[PDB]
Amino acid sequence: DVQLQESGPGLVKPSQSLSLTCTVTGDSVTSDYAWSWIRQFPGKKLEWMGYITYSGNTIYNPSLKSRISITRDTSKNQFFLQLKSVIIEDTATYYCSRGVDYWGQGTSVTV
Amino acid sequence: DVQLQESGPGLVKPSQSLSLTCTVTGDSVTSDYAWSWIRQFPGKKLEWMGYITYSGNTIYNPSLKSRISITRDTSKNQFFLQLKSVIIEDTATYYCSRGVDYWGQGTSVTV
Amino acid sequence: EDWYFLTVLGVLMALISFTMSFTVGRVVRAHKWLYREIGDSHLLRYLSWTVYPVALVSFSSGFSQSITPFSGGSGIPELKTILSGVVLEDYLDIKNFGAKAVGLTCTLASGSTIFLGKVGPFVHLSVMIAAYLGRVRAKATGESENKSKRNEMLVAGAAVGVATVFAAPFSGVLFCIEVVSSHFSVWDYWRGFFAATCGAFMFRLLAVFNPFDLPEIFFFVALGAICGVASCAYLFCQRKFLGFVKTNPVLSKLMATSKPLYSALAALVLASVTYPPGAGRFMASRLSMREYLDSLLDHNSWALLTRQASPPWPVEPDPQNLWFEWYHPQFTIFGTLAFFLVMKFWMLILATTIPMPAGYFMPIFIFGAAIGRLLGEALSVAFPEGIVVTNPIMPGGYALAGAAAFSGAVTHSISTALLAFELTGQIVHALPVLMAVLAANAIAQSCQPSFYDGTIIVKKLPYLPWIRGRKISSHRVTVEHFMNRAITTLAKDTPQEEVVKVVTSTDMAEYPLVASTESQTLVGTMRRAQLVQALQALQDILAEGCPVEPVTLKLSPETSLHQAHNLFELLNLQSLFVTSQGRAVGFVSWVELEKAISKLTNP
Amino acid sequence: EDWYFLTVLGVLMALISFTMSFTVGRVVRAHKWLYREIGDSHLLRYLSWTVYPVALVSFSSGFSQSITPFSGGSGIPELKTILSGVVLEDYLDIKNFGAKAVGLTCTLASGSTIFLGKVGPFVHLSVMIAAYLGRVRAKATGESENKSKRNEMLVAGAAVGVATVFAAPFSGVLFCIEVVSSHFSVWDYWRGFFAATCGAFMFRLLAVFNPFDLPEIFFFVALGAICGVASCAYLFCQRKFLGFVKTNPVLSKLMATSKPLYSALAALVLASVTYPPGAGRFMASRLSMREYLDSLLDHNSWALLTRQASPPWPVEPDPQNLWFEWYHPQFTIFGTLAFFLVMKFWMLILATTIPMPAGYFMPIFIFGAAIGRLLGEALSVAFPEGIVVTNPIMPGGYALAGAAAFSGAVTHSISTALLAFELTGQIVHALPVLMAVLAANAIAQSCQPSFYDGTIIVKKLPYLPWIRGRKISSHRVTVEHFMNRAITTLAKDTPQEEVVKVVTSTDMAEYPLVASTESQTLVGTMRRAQLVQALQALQDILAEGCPVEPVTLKLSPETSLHQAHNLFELLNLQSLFVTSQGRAVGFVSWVELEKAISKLTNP
Amino acid sequence: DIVMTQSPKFMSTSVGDRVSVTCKASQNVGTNVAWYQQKPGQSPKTLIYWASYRYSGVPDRFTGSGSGTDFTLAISNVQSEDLAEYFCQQYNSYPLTFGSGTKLELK
Amino acid sequence: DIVMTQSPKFMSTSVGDRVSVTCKASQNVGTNVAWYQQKPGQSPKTLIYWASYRYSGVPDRFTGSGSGTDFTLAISNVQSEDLAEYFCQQYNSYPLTFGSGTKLELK
Repeated sequence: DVQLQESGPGLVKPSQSLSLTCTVTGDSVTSDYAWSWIRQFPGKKLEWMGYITYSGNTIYNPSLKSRISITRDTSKNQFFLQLKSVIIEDTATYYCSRGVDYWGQGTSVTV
Repeated sequence: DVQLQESGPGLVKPSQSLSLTCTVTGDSVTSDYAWSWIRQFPGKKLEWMGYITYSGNTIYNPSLKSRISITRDTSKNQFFLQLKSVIIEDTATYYCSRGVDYWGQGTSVTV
Repeated sequence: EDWYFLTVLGVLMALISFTMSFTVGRVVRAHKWLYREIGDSHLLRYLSWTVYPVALVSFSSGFSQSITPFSGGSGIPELKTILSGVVLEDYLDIKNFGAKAVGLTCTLASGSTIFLGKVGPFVHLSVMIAAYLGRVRAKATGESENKSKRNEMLVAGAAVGVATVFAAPFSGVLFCIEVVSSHFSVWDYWRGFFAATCGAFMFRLLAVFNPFDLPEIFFFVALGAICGVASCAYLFCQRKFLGFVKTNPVLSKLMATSKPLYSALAALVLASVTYPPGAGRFMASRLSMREYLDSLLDHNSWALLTRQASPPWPVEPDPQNLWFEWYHPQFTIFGTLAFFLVMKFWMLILATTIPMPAGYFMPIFIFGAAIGRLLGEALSVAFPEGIVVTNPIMPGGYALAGAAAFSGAVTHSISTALLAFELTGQIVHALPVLMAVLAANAIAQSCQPSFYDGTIIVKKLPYLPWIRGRKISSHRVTVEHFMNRAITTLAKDTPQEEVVKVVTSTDMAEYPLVASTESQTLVGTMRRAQLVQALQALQDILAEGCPVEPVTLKLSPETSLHQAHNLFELLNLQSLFVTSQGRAVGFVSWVELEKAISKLTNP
Repeated sequence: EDWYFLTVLGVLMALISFTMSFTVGRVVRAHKWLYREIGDSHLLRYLSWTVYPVALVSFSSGFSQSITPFSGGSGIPELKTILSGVVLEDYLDIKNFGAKAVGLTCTLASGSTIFLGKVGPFVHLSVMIAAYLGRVRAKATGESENKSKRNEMLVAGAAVGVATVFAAPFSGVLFCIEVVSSHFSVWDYWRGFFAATCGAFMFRLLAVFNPFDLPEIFFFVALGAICGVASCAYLFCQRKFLGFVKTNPVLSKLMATSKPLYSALAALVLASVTYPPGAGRFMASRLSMREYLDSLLDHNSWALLTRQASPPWPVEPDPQNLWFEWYHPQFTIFGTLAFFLVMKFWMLILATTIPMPAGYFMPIFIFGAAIGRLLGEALSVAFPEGIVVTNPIMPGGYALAGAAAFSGAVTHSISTALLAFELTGQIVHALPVLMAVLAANAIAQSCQPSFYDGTIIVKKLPYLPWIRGRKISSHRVTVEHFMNRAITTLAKDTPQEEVVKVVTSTDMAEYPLVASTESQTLVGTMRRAQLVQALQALQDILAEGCPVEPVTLKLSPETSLHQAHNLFELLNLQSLFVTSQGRAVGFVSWVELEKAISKLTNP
Repeated sequence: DIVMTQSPKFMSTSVGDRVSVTCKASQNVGTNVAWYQQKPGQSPKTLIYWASYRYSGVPDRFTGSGSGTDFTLAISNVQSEDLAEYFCQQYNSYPLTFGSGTKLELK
Repeated sequence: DIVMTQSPKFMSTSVGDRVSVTCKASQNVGTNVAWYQQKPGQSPKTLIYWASYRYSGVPDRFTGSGSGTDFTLAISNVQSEDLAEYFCQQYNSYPLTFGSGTKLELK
């Protein structure tokens, strides 16, 4: 039973970088899986952000390479986003997931 | 300037075979072209029926092989359909055309 | 009546392939059904797993043993030897046939536990069939066919056999040509092609019954090199192991006692490793031979998939998704692949060793593929996006390349690559794979002999031409050593009674005609039947009118064996006279040459 | 330093292909631009069309003529002859090179009007390059290379050339092997393959610069047969036409007067037919050589399309839709195809005739394709739905098959089929096409000689082996007729002064060693330099210590020429001694053999 | 049969703007696609018989592009007289399939 | 990116009927498609990780089929608790693309 819990600020201003902290309980982040980030717009369309490997090699969505940056702290077993150049269109419900098997509850981000 | 003119009965009863006579003026029916028949439903969706070659080899739409029968009289330069087992769903505006280049004005068939 | 002959063989071969294959399919299916059904308990299941592979193999061994020594366990090497000129009569005899096909079938049924293909045996069978066909022709019409013709026929048969197993006309024949002899004529090739085509046609008839970048290229080359290295490693092991088997008195004695028993034991051992709960999750054990290849060459990139989602272990191997067998949670797919490789290597040699009718190409190919797949996976992991128009890395291609390359290295054959391509369907990336194969060949042909060559060496079969890693004093021997020194001189000066007496005594196929008894110098040759006829109805005889055949070629006593052998092969001769200072000293034929070769082999 | 040599040639060839091809592309493009731009008026346009093809061809002819007789107009046949053993020194000389490449380029530029490919010339060039490479090696290190080695190198070069033009490693080499010689060693093939691979690699590097049914199968077979028939018809015409050209005093005289002029005239004639408004709509004239092939092998089924919609005639041939050129309103597409065929046939022979550096494979292939396409179209018309899972008939496949088959028939080569497949990309329907090709070969090889063979016959080149439709008395001649009857006997009984005198006089490469002056019987051979050395520092000499080389083989005077030739080829020899009753009578070498062959050819 | 999907189903543009109707085929068609114009009541007159080829008498502004599986009818400088339905059809295979087309209004 | 189109966008069925949501991919995916269930408010719980493979703890009635380009989620014996959105996603290539899914109501 792998469990993922997001946390961060709900309200953010545009042109200011946002960061979401996803804590893990059940499995270690150092295991070989696809620790992906995904978001859902208010119109209920899902967009895949990207993921970190066990080693640390980040892989992103080609459309959002410039702005996205994803990192981890192996001591605490967590995931850190640092999404820059924030726009009102980015307003969405974010979802922290381990591959396809388990999805987090997520947090609602507002610009 | 090839010109095609349809003619026939507008009102028909279901389970009774309908027949449309398309007269040609401009080109002969004995020329090597695809003398096709097509119809448009009241919701404006087009369905291709089939065609006769110059020799007489008829080619039909697989979905309507059972009911459709297409023939010609080379003396008058005309096209004869004999669509059998008529249903209320078949109600449509019919179109007699020489391939893709020229389309007839057509007649409205009602069941 | 050459074309007809060619046709007839091919169709027969195709039929055989269809029947045997069908049988294999059915029996295997039945076995599978049994395995699932027998129950949850380990003991019963184990028995089911183990008995089936063992028993069949034992049966095959039994079949092999009782007929004749060269009946079973030999496919290509013997054929090669025959082609080279030294013929083994026991090999081509048809009393063998009935024993061997069944054995082959059994082996096939036994399947991925035993882990052996069908090529060499099939080829042998084809050759035998061809020989049989030839014999009938010889009997029914005309006289006994010339050796050359027979050889050609054999070659054609071999080619057809190779094609049939593959299901690939273009490549199979080429492969046969490459492996089976040193030099080859175009007519032979054509014949082979024709045969292959015929086979294909038959198969078709019997269906109613039923843009890479430079980095990528570089990677492929590297892969090829790796494969070659691996191939080389394998070959040495294989040869050495065989030698050991031949040697060990304990082992040898056991073999002598019971050919079946050893084989059975081997099978049991294989089963013990290859059991699904014991070590089968790691090896991807539970797959058919065809299935394995399919799994290897699957378009999906496995590591990424695994990362995305933990795959389930199905009850039976999923027909759409074969790669699920290669996954384990504790051992990553890479680990599993590694296990399959090393373990396969350990087993493969053993499998090859056991005395039965079995081919060793398919397994090698599979092994090659596995390594390639692994490499591809690694590459994928390295570059998840891929190499920069950013195209993703497809490990299937890599796997294919590996299969082509390793196998080629093993066999000394570039036409493996072609075969691979044919199997795939697409020639779109003809180059990189080919390059890899070439590299492998270069690495392997320079360090070790071919698998077939190695086997031949182990056997100690009479194959005169040079093989790497086999010291032999073939250059030293001359015709003076191995010539038939006893001869029957008939000189123009001799009397008639004497001649008659001689005729009565020897009845040799071709007597030498000499100038005089003192000089012993050749002036031609006389046939025996003709002479007899003349007698019924020597200078005087000649005058009267008996036909002299002139001596078209003359060997010296000081000529090398190698040269003589070449002459025999290439000019397609039956016998040839030896002359020292013009005198009739010797009569050279294949019988003597063969003997010499044997001597050279086996001191 | 064999591998290195192989590599070096291949890369060079690739480079040449790149450069020449590029040039062709550029010039052709320029020509095209000019044609559109010059104007609406017919006269100017006509001039533009006509001048460009004429002038280039004339230039090529000029280049060919001035160097040496065998410089131009010969690709494969000469190579084949050389391989067979009779070497033409003028052919391999590099003074030729500079004249020929340019000519080839010009021909290519001239394009679909002249209607000639680049294969044979390219092959020749490659061979020349190989020879040059060999020569350097011979000079720079060691001694002069053995003939066999040279031959092998030449073969390899040829293979590489064939591959390069194609852009196809697997098939090209095979094709070369099939056409170029009667037999092959596996090593030669390997070398060729390697060369091809190298070429491919080079090409790649130089990119930065830049399920059929049984009825279907039956149809394919029929098509193949038809192609074969057509091929046969062509070949006879071709040969006969060539013969006529050779003969006619008016024609011959004209040729003698001005090689360029005749060629120019031919070009003009070609243009006159091949003009776009005059007869180009009917022939699909206005297309590049590559373009034509593309049009032929287009996935769309033309007749049906035509029926559906009347296609437009664009200003310039549409890059996406090439088939628009094949349509006309008055002549149905079928009619156009027919016109292209017959007209092409009429022209093709003429084109082949003109004296210049030009290949004749590509055109043949195109012709084959056209017929296939036509057949496909016909089939489509017959079965608009298609053959019954009701799959539609794809004429592209048919066209491809035709191309494979007709060409194969012409050339006597099944590897044409392979090449076709390679070109396509897909091996999915390997069988039917192959079958068709085989059928064609059967029909054509039984009725006529190969195109190359025909050409050779026309030439009257010294090629000893048998060709169909060429009566010659080669079996009758024996070694006694063509042996070098004058020899220099050195017998053990002779004095020393005499020997010295002899040495001073002849300096022959290998003197015979004889038992005694009276008997004249061979006991070995002496080398000349060694003898000289000994003299500086015969029985006595021998005792002192000069090395005797024993006579490894001896021909009789009564042996056939054919056998001798075979021996020379296969054992890879340089010279051989003749013995009648043990006596030194003759010294046989290639010089004499060649002479004999020439005599046989040209009474 | 080979389905011709297309988009966007409805459009509303001013006089002078550009419009781009896109058709998508399931299988490979080649370049054998024809575009029509049907004004409500009248017969559907063909516009572009092959992608990038206008019929004689049709304005230059009606441009057509594409090959393989995806095709595009682009109309520049829209007039008041172009209020009509626009169908794409294919004729590589049998039977001939029409897209449902797109009704066009203007502001 | 590889688009996942799907249909039908809305559905309305009674308790006990069958429903079949269909997803179509532009390129070849293989069999690497996962289906979800999102009840409004809650997180999207995965149902079928590979076509024809249910996740542990999920009912037997949720069946999934298909390979290559076309895939189908079939739900038999619909209950009142199945009011939710259903997305298909692929993970053969990168980036991972989700279909827009289909809102489901009941009578």
